[PDB]
Amino acid sequence: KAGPVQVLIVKDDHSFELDETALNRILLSEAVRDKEVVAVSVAGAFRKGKSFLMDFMLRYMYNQESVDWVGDYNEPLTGFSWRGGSERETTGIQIWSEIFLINKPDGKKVAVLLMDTQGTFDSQSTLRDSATVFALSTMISSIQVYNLSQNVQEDDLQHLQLFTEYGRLAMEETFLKPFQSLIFLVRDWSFPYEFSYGADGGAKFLEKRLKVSGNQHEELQNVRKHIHSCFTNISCFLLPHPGLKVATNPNFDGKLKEIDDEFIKNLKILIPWLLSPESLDIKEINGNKITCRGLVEYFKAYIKIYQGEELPHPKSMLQATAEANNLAAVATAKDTYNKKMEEICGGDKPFLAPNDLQTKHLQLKEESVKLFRGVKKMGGEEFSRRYLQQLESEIDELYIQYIKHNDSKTIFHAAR
Amino acid sequence: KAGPVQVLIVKDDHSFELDETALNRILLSEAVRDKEVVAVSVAGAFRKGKSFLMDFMLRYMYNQESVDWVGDYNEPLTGFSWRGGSERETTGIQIWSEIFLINKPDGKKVAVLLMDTQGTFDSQSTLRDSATVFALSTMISSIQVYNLSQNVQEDDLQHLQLFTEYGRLAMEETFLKPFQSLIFLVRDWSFPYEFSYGADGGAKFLEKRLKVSGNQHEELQNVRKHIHSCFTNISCFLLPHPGLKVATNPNFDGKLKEIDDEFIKNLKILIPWLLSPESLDIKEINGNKITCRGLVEYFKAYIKIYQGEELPHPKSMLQATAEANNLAAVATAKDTYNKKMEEICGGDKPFLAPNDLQTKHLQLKEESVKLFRGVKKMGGEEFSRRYLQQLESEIDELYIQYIKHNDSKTIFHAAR
Ligand SMILES: Nc1nc2c(ncn2[C@@H]2O[C@H](COP(=O)(O)OP(=O)(O)NP(=O)(O)O)[C@@H](O)[C@H]2O)c(=O)[nH]1
Ligand SMILES: Nc1nc2c(ncn2[C@@H]2O[C@H](COP(=O)(O)OP(=O)(O)NP(=O)(O)O)[C@@H](O)[C@H]2O)c(=O)[nH]1
Ligand SMILES: [Mg+2]
Ligand SMILES: [Mg+2]
Repeated sequence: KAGPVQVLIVKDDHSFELDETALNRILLSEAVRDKEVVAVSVAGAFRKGKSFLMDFMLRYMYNQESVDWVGDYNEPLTGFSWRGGSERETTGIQIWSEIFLINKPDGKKVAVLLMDTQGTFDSQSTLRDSATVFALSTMISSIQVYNLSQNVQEDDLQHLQLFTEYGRLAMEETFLKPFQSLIFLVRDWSFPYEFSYGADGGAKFLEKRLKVSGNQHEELQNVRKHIHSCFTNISCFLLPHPGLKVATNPNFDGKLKEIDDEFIKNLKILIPWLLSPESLDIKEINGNKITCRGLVEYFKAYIKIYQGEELPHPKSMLQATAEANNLAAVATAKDTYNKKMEEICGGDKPFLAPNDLQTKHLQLKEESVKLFRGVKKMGGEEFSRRYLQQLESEIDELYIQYIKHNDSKTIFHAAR
Repeated sequence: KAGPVQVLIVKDDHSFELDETALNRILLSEAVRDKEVVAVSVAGAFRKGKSFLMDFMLRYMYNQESVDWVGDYNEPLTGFSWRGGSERETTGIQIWSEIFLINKPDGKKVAVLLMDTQGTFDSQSTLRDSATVFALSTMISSIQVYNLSQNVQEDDLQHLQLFTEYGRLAMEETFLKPFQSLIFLVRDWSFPYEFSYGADGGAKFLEKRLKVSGNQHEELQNVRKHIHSCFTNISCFLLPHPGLKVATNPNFDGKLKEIDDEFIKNLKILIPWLLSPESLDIKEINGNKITCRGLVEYFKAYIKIYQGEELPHPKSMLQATAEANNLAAVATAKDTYNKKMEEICGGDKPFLAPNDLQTKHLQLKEESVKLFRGVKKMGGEEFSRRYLQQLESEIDELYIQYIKHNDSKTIFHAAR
């Protein structure tokens, strides 16, 4: 039987494991190992219908030849596990056990892999957990459907920038863009009168939101430039709300009869738009098309980097900004102390009596501390505590180095 | 005639102006100026129905004595300006021109003020813009309604942490908690079968979601502790979806007949739950009750700080993390160079011929530069560049100080 397979597992201690046995069983089988691969992923915030969408992609993948691939209207939606409720469902990364072999309009036979991912910003996950899942799914997929609710907000762009930057760090250097197709899929688009449901309205909507212009503030420009530089092809699809039954009914199990017809109409456009043979983007790494065996080799290698400690840790705004503020303030403070001591006992300055040098040092040290205490920082004195002690500990070291210099110039005259 | 008044203006260059004349005209009037004040605010992501909600608060405020204050089912919703479309409507902060005078059950007559705010994360706003509006509405309000769509995600908690932290920085030091009542208002709650609509289901949902435990990762703990430490009273209300007409219909103008009965039923509970006489939290700053007169003074004082450059700038995850990584790497790299030069030309060391010292310095500088280059940082080499040049420029300054120490020990012997 075909089924979902857990491939990347996120542990309770926030570490990550790759099930290589399971991965090899699927992608290294003789029928597919040497086929060029198309990898489709859906990712984004938790509880927003990723698995559900992905299960409709499955119906299409199996029954694409039929005009009614969308399914019997009384049949439940199965595959990757999905359900209602406010608690996250999908964890780590899972792939469908059956790799699809599809013929492209070029006579080419390709392997199609489907990837479902753990939602970002659930309440048991560190930012590192979420970033790793998102990054890994982006580096591996050739088509990434970035799933969003109702609108494309500035915080959505910021997250994407962060998560994709985390992906870039783990990759070999290239002048080419790191990734290929990105789709901003907007669920519950509420304004068809302004931008139509689907790809055309979506495209117009996205071009307005990702626009970079001369008078746009750099912070706004930069997050946008980052996204443009990452992906070869960027598109947007606006999907209508599927109706409150889909949203609210604890008994709903996916029967098309319970889904609003305008949603079904746009869904039938969306899936082939993603996944028809003419649309299947072959995975390229470093500008080279990759086979299923090669994809397994990049997957192992990338995971290894995220399991290690070479990468910087992803951090929240408060945490990262607090660190930045403190580090910068320690540097100014120390550097102020250091310039001033140079005027007292630099190499071109005379011997100073050690009692007087200690008095000037205490003066100068204190000025640097008061200087540091006085700079406002995220998040206040509490967070600063360990940095202030570092500042003092580091100034004392400089002072010790100055003492040695001063002592090498010592003058003593015997006198009654 | 009562109406909305623009009180805080955000300019196109991202600066802030207070309309004091307008503020004084409203809050310094002889009837209200000396009355203890209750300030109600709504804040959160743009396009989520903040103003719409507030206009229902206005209906309750005018008609609280009637059981049917919610209105005639054909009456359009007016007051603060609201509409559909994906582009933000409300900018800055506006207050209702009419201050409501209400008698509390203890016989006190208090003044009630309403605040509508510019939504966060729109595509024309810097993070500082958003942070400033949210912070200011929180510092001024005694009741802050934190408006969320569908769920409370880890990113929502993070935004709230940052924004409230930005507010604390502008405030006087105190052992008391900086703020009073916070309401997590969840719009379009989809799981009444799990947690009931309203305050009781919200309270249970929020206690699960804001819970701090021993085995929870510090990052999850810290965002929670911060929120507990900021607010005196924290509550949650789960609100049903108002129906797709309200969400989707460009002609909808607020008539209750077009709004789902379950939403209306719950709306009728929510507003008095927020704003009934027994519920009206009198504004306290530093543990002291504030009059309308006093509030205007704090509003002016806080604004000055946000107009200045005393505060740290709010930054995105990538911007702050990139800076932290770079600052930290420059300090290690410089510190490595510095220790090594100490073994060569500290005060306890012999004279070294300047040609040889230069050779040692170049060796050492290069080692520190590689050390810096080898550390992976967000986001890569481009961003690291201004820092690397600073690193080289700062090492050269150190070298210049060492040259002087060394020259002070010079040995020259004349010999044929
Ligand atoms: N409002 C809305 N709800 C949807 C939509 N599609 C699916 N849902 C509902 O979303 C709920 C969760 O779906 P699911 O696919 O499990 O979401 P997920 O993104 O995979 N969740 P997780 O990140 O926890 O795996 C279900 O009750 C489903 O009916 C949509 O377009 N809009
Ligand atoms: N889904 C949903 N839509 C709602 C709800 N309440 C109001 N709306 C719709 O949301 C839209 C925006 O309402 P509005 O009050 O202007 O929102 P806002 O949060 O003040 N927006 P802004 O930040 O741009 O000023 C309107 O079309 C309104 O009908 C709700 O609970 N759920
Ligand atoms: Mg899922
Ligand atoms: Mg508004």
